[PDB]
Amino acid sequence: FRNNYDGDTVTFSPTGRLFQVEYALEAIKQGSVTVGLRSNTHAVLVALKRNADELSSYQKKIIKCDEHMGLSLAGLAPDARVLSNYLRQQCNYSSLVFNRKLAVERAGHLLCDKAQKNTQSYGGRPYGVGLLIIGYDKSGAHLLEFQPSGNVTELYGTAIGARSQGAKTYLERTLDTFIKIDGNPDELIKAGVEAISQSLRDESLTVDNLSIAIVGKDTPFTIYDGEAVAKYI
Amino acid sequence: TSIMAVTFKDGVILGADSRTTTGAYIANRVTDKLTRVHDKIWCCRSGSAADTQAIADIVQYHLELYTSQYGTPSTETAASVFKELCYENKDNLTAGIIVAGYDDKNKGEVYTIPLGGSVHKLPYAIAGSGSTFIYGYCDKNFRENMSKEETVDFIKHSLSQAIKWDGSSGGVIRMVVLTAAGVERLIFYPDEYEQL
Amino acid sequence: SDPSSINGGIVVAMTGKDCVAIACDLRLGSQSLGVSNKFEKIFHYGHVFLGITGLATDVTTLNEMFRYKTNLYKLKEERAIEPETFTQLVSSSLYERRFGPYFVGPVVAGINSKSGKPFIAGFDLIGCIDEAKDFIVSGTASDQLFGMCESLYEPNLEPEDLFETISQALLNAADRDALSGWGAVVYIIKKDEVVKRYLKMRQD
Amino acid sequence: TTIVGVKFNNGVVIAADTRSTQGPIVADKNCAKLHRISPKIWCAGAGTAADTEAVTQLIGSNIELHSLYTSREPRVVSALQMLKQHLFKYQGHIGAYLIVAGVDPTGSHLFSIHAHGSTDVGYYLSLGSGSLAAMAVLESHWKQDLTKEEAIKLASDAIQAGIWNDLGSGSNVDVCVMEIGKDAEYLRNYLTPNVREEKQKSYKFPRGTTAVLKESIVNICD
Amino acid sequence: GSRRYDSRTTIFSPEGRLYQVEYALESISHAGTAIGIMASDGIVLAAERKVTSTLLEQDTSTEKLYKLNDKIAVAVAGLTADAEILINTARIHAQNYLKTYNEDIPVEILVRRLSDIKQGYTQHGGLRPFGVSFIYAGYDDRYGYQLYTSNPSGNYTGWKAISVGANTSAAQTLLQMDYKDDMKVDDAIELALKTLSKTTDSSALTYDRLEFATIRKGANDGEVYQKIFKPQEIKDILVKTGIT
Amino acid sequence: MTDRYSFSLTTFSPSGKLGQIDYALTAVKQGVTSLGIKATNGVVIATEKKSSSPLAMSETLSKVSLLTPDIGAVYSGMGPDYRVLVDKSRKVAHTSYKRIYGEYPPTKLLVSEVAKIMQEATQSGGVRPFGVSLLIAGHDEFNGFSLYQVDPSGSYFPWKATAIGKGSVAAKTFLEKRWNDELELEDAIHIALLTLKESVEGEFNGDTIELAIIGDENPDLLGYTGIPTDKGPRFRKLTSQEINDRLEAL
Amino acid sequence: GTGYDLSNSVFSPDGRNFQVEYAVKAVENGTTSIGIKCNDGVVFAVEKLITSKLLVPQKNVKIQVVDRHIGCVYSGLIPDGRHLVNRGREEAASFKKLYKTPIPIPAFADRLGQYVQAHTLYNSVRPFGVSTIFGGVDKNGAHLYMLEPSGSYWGYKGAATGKGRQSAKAELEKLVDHHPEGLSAREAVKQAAKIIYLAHEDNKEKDFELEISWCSLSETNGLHKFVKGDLLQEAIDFAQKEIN
Amino acid sequence: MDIILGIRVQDSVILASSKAVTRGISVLKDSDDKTRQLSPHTLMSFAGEAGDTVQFAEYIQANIQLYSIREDYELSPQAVSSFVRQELAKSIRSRRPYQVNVLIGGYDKKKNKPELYQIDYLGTKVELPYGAHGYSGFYTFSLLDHHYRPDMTTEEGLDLLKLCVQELEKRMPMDFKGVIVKIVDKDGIRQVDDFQAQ
Amino acid sequence: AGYDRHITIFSPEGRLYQVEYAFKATNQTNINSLAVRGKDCTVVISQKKVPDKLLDPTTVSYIFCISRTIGMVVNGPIPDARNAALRAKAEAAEFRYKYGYDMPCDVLAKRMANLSQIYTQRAYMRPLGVILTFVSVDEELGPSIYKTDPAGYYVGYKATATGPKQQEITTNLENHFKKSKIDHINEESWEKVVEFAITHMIDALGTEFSKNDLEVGVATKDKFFTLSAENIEERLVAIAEQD
Repeated sequence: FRNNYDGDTVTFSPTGRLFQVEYALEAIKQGSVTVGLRSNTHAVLVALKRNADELSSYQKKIIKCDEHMGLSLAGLAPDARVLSNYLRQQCNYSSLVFNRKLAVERAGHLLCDKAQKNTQSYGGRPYGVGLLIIGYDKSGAHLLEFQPSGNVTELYGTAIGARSQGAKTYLERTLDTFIKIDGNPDELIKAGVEAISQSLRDESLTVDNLSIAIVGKDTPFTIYDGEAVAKYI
Repeated sequence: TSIMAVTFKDGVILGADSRTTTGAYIANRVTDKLTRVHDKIWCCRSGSAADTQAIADIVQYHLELYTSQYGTPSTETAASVFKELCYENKDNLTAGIIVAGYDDKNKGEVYTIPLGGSVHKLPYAIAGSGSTFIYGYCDKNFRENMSKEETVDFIKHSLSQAIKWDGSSGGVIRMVVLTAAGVERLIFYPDEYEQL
Repeated sequence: SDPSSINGGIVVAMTGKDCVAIACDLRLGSQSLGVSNKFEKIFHYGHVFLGITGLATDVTTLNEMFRYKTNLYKLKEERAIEPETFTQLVSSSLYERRFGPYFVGPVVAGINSKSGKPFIAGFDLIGCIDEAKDFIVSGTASDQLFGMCESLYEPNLEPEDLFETISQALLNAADRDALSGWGAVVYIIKKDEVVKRYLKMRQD
Repeated sequence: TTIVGVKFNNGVVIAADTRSTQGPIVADKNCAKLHRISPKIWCAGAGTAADTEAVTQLIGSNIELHSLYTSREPRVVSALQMLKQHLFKYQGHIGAYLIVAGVDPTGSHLFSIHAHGSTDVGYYLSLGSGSLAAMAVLESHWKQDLTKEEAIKLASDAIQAGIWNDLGSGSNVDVCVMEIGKDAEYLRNYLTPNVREEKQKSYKFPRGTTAVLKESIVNICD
Repeated sequence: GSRRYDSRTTIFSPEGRLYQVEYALESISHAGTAIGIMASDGIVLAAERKVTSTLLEQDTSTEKLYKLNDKIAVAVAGLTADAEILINTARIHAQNYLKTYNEDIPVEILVRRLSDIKQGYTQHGGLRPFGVSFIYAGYDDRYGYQLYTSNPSGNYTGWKAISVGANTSAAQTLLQMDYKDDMKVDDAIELALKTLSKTTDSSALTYDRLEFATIRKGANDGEVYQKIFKPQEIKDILVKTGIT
Repeated sequence: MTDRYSFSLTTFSPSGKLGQIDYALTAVKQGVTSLGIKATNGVVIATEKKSSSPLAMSETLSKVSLLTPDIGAVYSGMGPDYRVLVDKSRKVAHTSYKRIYGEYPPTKLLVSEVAKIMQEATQSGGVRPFGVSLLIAGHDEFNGFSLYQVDPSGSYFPWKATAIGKGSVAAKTFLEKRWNDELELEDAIHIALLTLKESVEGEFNGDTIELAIIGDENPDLLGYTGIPTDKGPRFRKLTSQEINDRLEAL
Repeated sequence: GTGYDLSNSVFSPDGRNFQVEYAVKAVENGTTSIGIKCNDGVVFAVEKLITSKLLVPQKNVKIQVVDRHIGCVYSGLIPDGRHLVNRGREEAASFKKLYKTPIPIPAFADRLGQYVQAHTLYNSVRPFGVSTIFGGVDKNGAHLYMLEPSGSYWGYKGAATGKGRQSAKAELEKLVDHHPEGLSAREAVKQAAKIIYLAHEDNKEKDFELEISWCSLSETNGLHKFVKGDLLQEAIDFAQKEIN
Repeated sequence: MDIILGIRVQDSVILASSKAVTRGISVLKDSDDKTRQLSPHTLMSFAGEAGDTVQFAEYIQANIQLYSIREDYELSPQAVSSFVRQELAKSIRSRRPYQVNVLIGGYDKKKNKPELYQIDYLGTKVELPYGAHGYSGFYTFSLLDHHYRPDMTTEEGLDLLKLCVQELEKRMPMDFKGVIVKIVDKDGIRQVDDFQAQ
Repeated sequence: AGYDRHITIFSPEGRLYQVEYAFKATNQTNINSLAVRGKDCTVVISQKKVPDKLLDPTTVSYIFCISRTIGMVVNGPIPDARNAALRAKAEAAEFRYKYGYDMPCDVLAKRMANLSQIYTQRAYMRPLGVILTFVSVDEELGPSIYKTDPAGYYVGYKATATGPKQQEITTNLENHFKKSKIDHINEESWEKVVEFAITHMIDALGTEFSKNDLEVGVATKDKFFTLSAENIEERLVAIAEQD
């Protein structure tokens, strides 16, 4: 079975699966955990940076795409770079040509369409990375989950990566609670850190290990690392 | 060259002179400037003969393929193809085309595509060097919903004048009647229209 | 300015009785300055002869080109090209550069090895074939040559006679042209042999 | 150049003079301006010589190949469509003006084509610097329903108007008749009204007249 | 994708060999034998026509000896069609060289170019190599008489006498046995015919099954002459040497 | 999309064979028999019109094609491959020869052109060799009459007479017996008809046979008159009638 | 042998293209969606599985519009569906640009048709993992279509695909019989909401979200518009009622 | 223009080339060597457009040298000039032609005879006893047409040049700052460092 | 090795399996069709089968109008059939444009056949699993029927049939012609020719037809058109009053 239908993306299995795409998804899981949640005024990204050695850094997992948009990555870093960069251009284009900030919903459509291309043509490989996009546009706070399959979804909150299932259940519970953390950033963040810890196990989120990013009504997407997050550990 | 297309109660009529010149010499005195792009969509050509013939030929091609796939095209669509060619290649074309077609729903329709490549839908349209001389007359004598016989007269008189003053025009006056009845070819010789 | 008048030169060809003659001058100058007195303008590929007047660089380029084409032709065809055929090759080769021509005026002369018939032809710079039975002229002194030929020519001349006629046609025309002369060479061609003589002419 | 085309009750005929010129000098006193596009489709061309020649052969080539592909006789309208689209493409830079005629499975046809790619249809046509002299004649004698012999006369006369009245035309008259049922008949030098009178003297030179400096045999054999 | 049907014709075997070349050579080994012997006054090219019939037109035929230039000719062993492709491009290179330098192309220069083309299909492109081996017989004013040989690999070398095609090992030994530096064209002509005669996979060595050519500098002249023997000429020389 | 078959589909096997060329030949072996005989003043090529249904019109299917007015071809193998080959051949005759020299190509060269086309379908990326063998008969001023056979490998050879297809072996033998360098065109036409009869199971007449010749010029098939040098095509396909007449003298 | 199912353009011994068939599997495994043609327009509706409470309601839209009069809905690999619409969108713009008039539904159908069929011709591309239901109102009526991964498509009175295509089709067939005079835009909108609810049983495990859109010459002026608020609730209830 | 002279005597070829390099109103250099050695026995002098001049020369130099190493052989002067002509002949019909005129003088070791080639930027080649490019030719052709004999020794050749160079200094409007002379014979190429007063 | 069954290369026996399998696909729709020549027209009958009740019957067809004069009926899957139709239309339009006259039926066939022959030799393009029957009343050849297959083969018929039960229809027709001794239906009106066609279609298939079981196309001088449910019904009633 599978072994004969997983040689490349252009092949369908007898049941209708695209194993290469599936194996790509498998790289997301092996990736460190990250979480995103939004109220009606803000949206927050809390990502757990992973380290190789105790002599190595905790590889950055949050990329800014424009003053009003950003995302967190879980999987192959290079692929996130490629994709984030593409998004940065789409945002830029929208501004320069139409003097309009790119709708988060539309950024999602662009990401889906770009990924889909690497799953129908010979030679290419799917993207091996998951993305969580947050942003404040002409219709408020937004949170998007991007899967290499090409499937992009808008949620109130969510998480991806290893043990990501913990945070996701926690948020599926805390829903009614954080969704109302309007006007208060520090609360939405804390609410996020309390979701990300729901997927810990190995250690505890240190200072040079925690990474948070936020955007909203009067907050240009910004990223906090280290001392900046100390007050959240 | 003097050409015109007039919409009336039962459809539409296209008329033209039959003179093509290269300088003061009349290369052809029995020219047929009334070209068929489709069964019930014809056009009047003015300007570069080479250009208008080539343009027409390409349009006829497009409408023939259009028909193969989507049935009979509207007169508006025929106009859009001419327009697309004239506009897009404005720098290398010298064509003034009048497009006239007969629809069963829209009855008669006339579109004029001047030099720029812009499109104009009108009750009737006149074009060609001779047209300048009959702007006054045509404006004063045109009425909507005229009868076939009336319209054939309007065109016949107008063109006879255009031919009278413009040296680039002359020969015979050809016409094409487009109605639900089908297609009718008309011709009028000098001896008749000169003394109108 | 006019490429066909930078270097100067003339070529003429005539048909006789079972023979053909082709002659040219030896001048090669640059405007008024004469430079070479040995620049010949007649070449041959097998038994087919070609004379090229016009821009020197093109005269040379075309010869090299035709040597090239005739060589391959023989390797494939396994026989040397005939006047008629070569003429067609010249024509198409020239028109191939229709919008950036060679500034030459070619003349073909030879006898069909199969039918023994004499053959001469001329073309303009873009290749239009001018096939004449009597004579073909070309060069900066072409008007003079037309004058000489039209008068001094008569059918079926014999090799020794055609020679006298062609040489007098070339010689006297070249002398009414500031850009031609400075030497001259005539080719008398027959089925079995070909003689090449250098004429003695004014050196001014 | 002077070329004409005349339709007659059962076909069409085309004629042309035989003078070729470079500036005011006559280069060829008898060249053939009548070209065969296909066995029964002939073409008469004026304008840039090399152009009418090349364009004529090219389309002739394609017509032949098209004939073999479709297993049908070539149609004049096809030679007409190919010729014009080719000429148009070149914005008039290929100075070829032609009168194309012939008979095919659909009847007898007469057309004219200009270097820019525009085409005309008619019962009688003329092109060339002799165009007007000829057209004057045609506009004076043409009538509907001409017999093959009447057409040949009318055409032959039109080309003459050119020879005599136009400096760009002269020498002989060539004709080609295409009749709906038979083979096309080419009539090279159907008229030769300009034979040069015998020269007042002979200019044959006494051998030895020309001074030679060197001599030698040339190697033709490889 | 298509990667599934790709034979990867340009890869190395674990032993550092090129499969396709090796197999192409294997193909060449069943081709009619061709021999080239270089003497002091000329070169001789003899070849055995693989398969023939009574009805085969030998007059108009040629399948082993091709003229490249006027001073260079080749003997073929392998796919005739493949050979013709290379022959023609070879002929062009000669002409370019001429048109460029107004001098005939030196024999090795032409041989290297052709061999380089072959080497190409060996290292890139994913196409099969040419199933051809050539014996080049030429003359130039720098090395005079020369004999070369090239094969599918794109490798080429020079010889005094050499063979290609079928039974080369046998033919080479026989040649290495009776060749003498001071030889003469007529001698080589005979050596050549004998060699073929002893390696043929046929009953007898008749004229109808041969192609013969010599490149001499005909004393009464001073230039080089290529002669491609006609059926009749072969039949004679065949009897004379004593093979009737 | 995009042809990602940029590699050869025909390669050398360890044995030295080029499989696809071999198989293409096998395909030819199955094809209906066809032959060609060269006389002293003409050549004749003929084959069987194996109608694939009594409802089909055998005429709308010529196995014998004119390439130039003095060259004709016939085949054995996959008809479709032949059809496109004839097209390419007819065209190359112009593009590479008539348009350059103003005259149609001599038989050997045109054959050489066809052979080239076929050779390439043996090495170019992503293609299979042609499944046909051709017999091309023609005449040119400096080479007279000639007959050639072109194989899928791209190889071609000149013949006095030969046959390809189904019963080629048998037919080739029958030819060796009846051929001689003094045969007149009619003698060959006769011999041709005989050899072909052995390879035909059913009806043997002018409607089940296709035969053409390369002989004298037919000024009657020229289409026009007025040019002495133009005498007419040497290639002529025999009519169903002209065949039967010779069948009664069989 | 076997393996006829590993390359996309390959024909199996029985004349099939297994890769296309495998694509269908991916389609059948997807959400259910339908289309109902009425007397002057068409209605589209699709099931939207609520994977979790985190899915912002009403946000993740699925139905798409092409130009201004075409509505498209599909079952299977969503990304592939978007891809096909992007094409259709260009396909439509191109048509309008040249002919001025907005593209006729049938004409549009073949555009998608030809494009999809195209992805079954080469092994360098994968077939589409979606079945699409689309339609609209044009110069002469309303048209409903369904396109298969094979590129095959036909005009329908009612159409459905996805997990519960059978429940749906069953229902649809009833409607066709019990309304030989023609359903109405208002009617179809509710009827659709019901059929989605019924067909949701073959997935009754997860909760879903309804989504409808329509194009009616009278109700929307021939333009494609989504069913929202009141009219949506009214239809949601009409179903919620008959589900019991 | 600049002065470019070439003269073929009995067993050698002599090339005289002006030393001045002027741009505008200033004479920038007075020791310019308007020559390049293509091979041990082939020398090429050149004159023309400011940049094209050297660029072309060096380009041709590189090719000949590459040929020499590839074939381990020296191309005959005839062959080299044929190569150079073809280059110029290609150039003339290119986007921006090389505006350079050259004189190629070499000693053919196979024929044991010196050769002089004149080729202008159009690709016009011709072999001569003596040649020149530019306005110089207007004074030197008749000068040599008078004082020239084929059997002249290299020494007689240098005196013949001096005679030319003197005529040029007398009548030419420009100050070309003298010339540099070089001899090409069976023993290679050498430069006469004493012509500033020989 | 065994890949000689997946791509278009020769099998040791010299066969091209992919082309053979392509032929297999042409029967997938289980429809039969036949064409016959009138005195001055050409008729094509084809079974029309509409299984689903949800289908708009008016959109189900395997008969196409290629040009004002050419009609083509396909035997095989619809997506391939539509692909072939669009190409044929395109090809016919361009021909007229470039050559100045309507592309003849036989030529369009040869052209389409050639295109198919290419999918036979070049690997990356798969053959189309369809058989194309072209019809018209050529301005030079009169009534014409030309058919092409995945092999790239093509020929003209006096009449022909295609589909699963193709053989019974063929022998039926063969016999009728052995009898009539002529190569066509000696009828003046196409109405009677269409009837003849539908008639022999029944005799061979041993089945009765309703106005919605058939699909008819007629080619006449300067026009090829298809019949309506009613036009057919009228034809059915006519043959009803004879049996």
